[PDB]
Amino acid sequence: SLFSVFDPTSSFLSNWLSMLIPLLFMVMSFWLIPSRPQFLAKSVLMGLNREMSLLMGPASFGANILVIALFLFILFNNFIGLFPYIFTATSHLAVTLSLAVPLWISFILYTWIKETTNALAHLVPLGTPAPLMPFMVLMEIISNMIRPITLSVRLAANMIAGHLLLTLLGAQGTLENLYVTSIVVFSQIILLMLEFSVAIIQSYVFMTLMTLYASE
Amino acid sequence: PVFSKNAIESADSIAAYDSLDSDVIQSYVEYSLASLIYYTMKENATSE
Amino acid sequence: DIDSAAKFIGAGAATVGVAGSGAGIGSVFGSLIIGYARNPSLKQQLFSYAILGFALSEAMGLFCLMMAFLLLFAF
Amino acid sequence: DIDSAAKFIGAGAATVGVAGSGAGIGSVFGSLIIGYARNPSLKQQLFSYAILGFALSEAMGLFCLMMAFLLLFAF
Amino acid sequence: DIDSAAKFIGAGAATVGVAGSGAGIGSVFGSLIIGYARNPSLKQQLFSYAILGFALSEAMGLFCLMMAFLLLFAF
Amino acid sequence: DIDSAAKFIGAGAATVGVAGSGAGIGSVFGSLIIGYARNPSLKQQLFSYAILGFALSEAMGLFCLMMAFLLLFAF
Amino acid sequence: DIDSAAKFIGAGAATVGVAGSGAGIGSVFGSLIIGYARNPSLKQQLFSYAILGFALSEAMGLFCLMMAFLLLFAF
Amino acid sequence: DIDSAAKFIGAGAATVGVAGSGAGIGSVFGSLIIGYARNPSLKQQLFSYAILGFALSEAMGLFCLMMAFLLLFAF
Amino acid sequence: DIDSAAKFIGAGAATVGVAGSGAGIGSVFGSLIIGYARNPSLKQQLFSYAILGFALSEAMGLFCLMMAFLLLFAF
Amino acid sequence: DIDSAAKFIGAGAATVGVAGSGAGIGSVFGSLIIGYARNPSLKQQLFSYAILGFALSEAMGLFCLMMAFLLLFAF
Amino acid sequence: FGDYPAEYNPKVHGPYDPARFYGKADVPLGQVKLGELSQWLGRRNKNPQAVAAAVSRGWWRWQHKYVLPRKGGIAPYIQLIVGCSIFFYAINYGKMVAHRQRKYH
Amino acid sequence: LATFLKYAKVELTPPGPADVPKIQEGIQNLIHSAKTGKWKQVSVREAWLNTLIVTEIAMWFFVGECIGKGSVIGYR
Amino acid sequence: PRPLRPVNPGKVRVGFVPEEWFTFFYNKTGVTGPYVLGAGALTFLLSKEIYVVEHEFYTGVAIAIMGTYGVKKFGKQIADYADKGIGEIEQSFKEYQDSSKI
Amino acid sequence: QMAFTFAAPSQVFYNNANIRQVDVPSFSGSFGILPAHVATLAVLKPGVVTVYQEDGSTKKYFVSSGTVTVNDDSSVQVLAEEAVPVENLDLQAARDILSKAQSDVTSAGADMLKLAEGQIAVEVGEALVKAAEG
Amino acid sequence: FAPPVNVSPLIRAGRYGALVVGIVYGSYRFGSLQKRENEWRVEEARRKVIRDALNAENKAKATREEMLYLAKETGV
Repeated sequence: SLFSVFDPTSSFLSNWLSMLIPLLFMVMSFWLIPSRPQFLAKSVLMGLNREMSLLMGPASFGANILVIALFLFILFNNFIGLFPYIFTATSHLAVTLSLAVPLWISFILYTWIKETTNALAHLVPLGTPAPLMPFMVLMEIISNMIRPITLSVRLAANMIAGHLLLTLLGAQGTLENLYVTSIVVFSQIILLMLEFSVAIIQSYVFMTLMTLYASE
Repeated sequence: PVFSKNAIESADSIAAYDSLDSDVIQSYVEYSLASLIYYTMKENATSE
Repeated sequence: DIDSAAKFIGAGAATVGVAGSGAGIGSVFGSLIIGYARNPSLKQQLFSYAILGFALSEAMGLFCLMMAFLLLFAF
Repeated sequence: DIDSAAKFIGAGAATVGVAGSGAGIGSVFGSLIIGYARNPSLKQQLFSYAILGFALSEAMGLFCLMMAFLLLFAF
Repeated sequence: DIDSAAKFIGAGAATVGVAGSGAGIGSVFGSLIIGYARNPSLKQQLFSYAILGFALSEAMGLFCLMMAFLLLFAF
Repeated sequence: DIDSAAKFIGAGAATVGVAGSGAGIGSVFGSLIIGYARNPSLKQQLFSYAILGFALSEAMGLFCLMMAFLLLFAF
Repeated sequence: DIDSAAKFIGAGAATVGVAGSGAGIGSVFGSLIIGYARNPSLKQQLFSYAILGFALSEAMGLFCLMMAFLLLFAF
Repeated sequence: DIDSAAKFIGAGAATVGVAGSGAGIGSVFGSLIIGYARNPSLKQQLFSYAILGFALSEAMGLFCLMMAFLLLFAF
Repeated sequence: DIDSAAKFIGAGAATVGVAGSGAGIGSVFGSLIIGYARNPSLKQQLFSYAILGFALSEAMGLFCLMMAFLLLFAF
Repeated sequence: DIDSAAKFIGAGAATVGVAGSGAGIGSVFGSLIIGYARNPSLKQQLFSYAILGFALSEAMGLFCLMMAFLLLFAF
Repeated sequence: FGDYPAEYNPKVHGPYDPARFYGKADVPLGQVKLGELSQWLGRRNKNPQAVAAAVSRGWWRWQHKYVLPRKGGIAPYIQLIVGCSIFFYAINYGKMVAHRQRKYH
Repeated sequence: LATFLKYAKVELTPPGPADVPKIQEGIQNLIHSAKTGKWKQVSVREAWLNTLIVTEIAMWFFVGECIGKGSVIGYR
Repeated sequence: PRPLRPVNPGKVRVGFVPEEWFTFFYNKTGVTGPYVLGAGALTFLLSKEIYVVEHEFYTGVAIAIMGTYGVKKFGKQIADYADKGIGEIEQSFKEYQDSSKI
Repeated sequence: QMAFTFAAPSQVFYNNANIRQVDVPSFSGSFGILPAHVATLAVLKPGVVTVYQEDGSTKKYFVSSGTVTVNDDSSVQVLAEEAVPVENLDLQAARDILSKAQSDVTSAGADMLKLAEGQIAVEVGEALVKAAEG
Repeated sequence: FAPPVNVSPLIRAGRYGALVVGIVYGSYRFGSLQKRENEWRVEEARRKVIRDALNAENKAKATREEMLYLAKETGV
């Protein structure tokens, strides 16, 4: 029924089991020389760790793994959720808000507690005039306040729109007419390649933005 | 070695060199040839 | 009557959001022309990044068309 | 005939999406001008990319026009 | 009475759509200025490309104006 | 008075088309600044092209303004 | 009674045509920055065009705002 | 039921706001093409900021798409 | 009743015009990034132009948001 | 009950202003790609200008988004 | 909590193989002659810790068969996708049945 | 796929007409296994399989029901 | 006994189905036994509409086509990249042992 | 930390000297050079080169024309024909040169060669006046 | 693959017996439910006519009242 993908109230075993899916798809290491999937997963993680270390800095020892785990959580829910009957956890705004709000609070509160006057000088972007200074302060306060909203919305609303556009094409895929079915399947192949790329891009966007907010 | 404009524009590494039109490369090889001839003239005069 | 009529206005006003897809596609492929003219040896890698920009612009425009079709039929 | 009236407003609102095709075409051929100015020894591939960009931008504009006619007469 | 009112509203909303054609024409002619500045020996081929870009953008703008006049009079 | 009512609304919608002329003129004169900065030895010739871009870009917006008068004192 | 409603909606719709003027002003001053960075020797000539460009990027925009009063109190 | 009809018109009018995100994404990936073709030694690092340029602009357009659900499944 | 309702409609339609101020601000500060990357020794003088662009760009927004509240209450 | 309905229409038309913030953010970060392609050693101050410029442009869009919660609830 | 199970003896059983059951040698369910199947079911305890241990032993047997070998393929990942899609269809049994195409069938 | 067609000819063919007295001797042996034993002496792997096989016979019955009713999805 | 690492994983027919499922029936139903059991199962699910052909079946079909095309096009390249890395690691460990002996 | 070589037929100014930044006036516009700037080439114009030494000292050199070569290893080789320090300039001779250049432009008439000579001398006169005043 | 195996005659006999039973049961049930569907369509035609007449009258009156209310709101 169009929106029936986004109904977690399914049965006695609800659709919240879509969050235990990343425990199944995480590589387990037994032998000393790794297998193909373990080596591929470790190579991707090492590559992203090297990319995020440039933006992090030396005073962010905990940000090596705290953003990588968030990247894998978002990536697995976005990627394995696009398979047909699997519920997509990050489509809902609750899960994305649950990921974005606590780390943003852990950035804002810790920066205010640790360096207060440095943050107040950081409000002025080093050259703006004093009459525009209160406006820049208000701009900085508002822009920091809508940071976790613009992460949760950008992940949840994008995943919802990405699966509703597939559901609209699926509902028009009649089985009696083979021509319409072949058009629907070909257009869904184009759309699903776009959705897989958008899924990985949006997880990388969240990792990059959490790293930038952690360092700043 | 001395290379002309066409021998430089057709090179493999010249695609890595930015802001290159025909006029810039033409002017560059004209002055680079003049500088190389000057350097060879000074060394030849000292050697002679 | 009234609810059925205004769904046409909602769908037509949501159709304007594919103008941004048309502008984004034009900017991507125009700059691909500039990128190719600057460095023709990388035309295989320039075209690969321009396809990504075309895909993301298409993604925004199709999202607007999805909302247009949603208001037109799904309610 | 209020529903037909709302269809006409929806079609008029759906025809603005060709503006994005108009801007994308301008960007493609404006950047074709700059690209041919910089590297006039590759104008066949530049015109190939300009044709591809113009075709994709005009395809988005015709998609907006198709939605402007689909809710007008068909549905 | 309501139908003629909705035709007026749709005609206005369709005549919005020549905005992106105006922007594309502005981008084409500005980029013609830049391309002729960086290479004044090709002022005849670039002007032809500028004419082609402006003709296609004004074609999209006239398509919006055509849809405006069709919704105002034809249906 | 719904006919004159939607005449006012349709005219107000048709006056959005001046925005595209405003952005087109800004892009023409922006590129005139850059094209003068790169090759200032042909400036008046560049200036003539800028006038021609203005002679098109404002004209497109004026056509939308003309449609506002056609929705106010002609139909 | 609905004429006041028509004037309010028409002025509200007519007040979007200055967005394009704002984008043109932003493009002119952006390209003034670039053209001054490239060739800072002709600063008093670049400003001599940019303000002229700014006037022509706003003369159309205020015309839309002129309609936002002409639809509102004059007609 | 004027409330549900104007909620459909409101959601349709708010869905135009994703066009700016589509244009911004296209300009980001277009200037990514230019930046990679000019300095291909930083192909990853430019691409990282290009991905960052894909993020924040999209965070504006999908914000309008949030209202496209807020007026329907929240209000 | 209808007058206050249409004042809400006109104020909502007038608040679109701050989009053009937002785009002009983005073009000004983007080209400030470009211009500073060529002559960083001009990092004050370019920034003065960038502030001047913002001091005009948001002024267009300061017209349109004003043309919301003046339409919402005063007019 | 037309008052609440027109508040919904005004809120929908107010949400269109976030598009221009999205386009301004795209221009800022696209130009960050171009500026970083020519002077990577300045990138931190270049990055700071983006974090300046985007923080202005997005703020203008949020002002329109603030009207989506100001013309909807308080007015 | 992480520790080896109490039946594991590193001086007797060699290195730790988590897919192996180190307890007393009970008859596997495959070769039970079904006349003693109720006795076999009563012999195995139904504690949740033992159930989680049997699930973990089975999951490590599957890891050892399809993932832990060096030149492993994408067959284990397709098995996970199909197994998750079937399970999530059985979870949404009502949500898909209530939108059938035929009536009687 | 030709070998699959070969196996279909070998294995998906109706039984021989001369084995009817034989299979009844088998069927009564199942009756002899329905009263005395020969099923509580069955390894669960084998028992699993015997059930599995039978499910295949019942699925052939539903395939035949699809043949008799024409279309597959429902009774049209 | 000590655990051993086989070079090749378990045998798989039809992309993902294990080969032990197909060879389990060979005592009774031959080679087309399991295949006709799966065919009868799919026909029975689509007959009684236990498996309802919804808007997600065509998503699953498009995923299956994309997955088959992507795996057949990039499986050799990705397996070669991974086995190159594992060989480099094992070579580095062997070089360490030889250098320690020297 | 940029290897900035600045030589001429008359003098050699820097030879692989580590320089923070160089402001080159080129034919493609006056652009600045930092470490790992870009691999471009450039053609000099009559103008002022500003050199930022590692101690923070700023020096200026008028260049008539030459070649600028920024390589991949952050090495810059500006090679003018007649590069002088800007402190060794004459403002009055610059104004006389510019005035004589404008006189030659006026008196060129239909002579395109002398017209080009007058235009070039006008550019040099303007650059010399701006450098002496600057 | 492996060499082919002839199936057990009891398995083949039961499988094709179930196939035949399926064909005749599908024919019988389809013939049975066809009359039931025809009777359901017969009564649903009258139910559709009554529902269509009542709903169209109610929709027309509600549309008239709604248009009168909106004309009252707009003042035209």
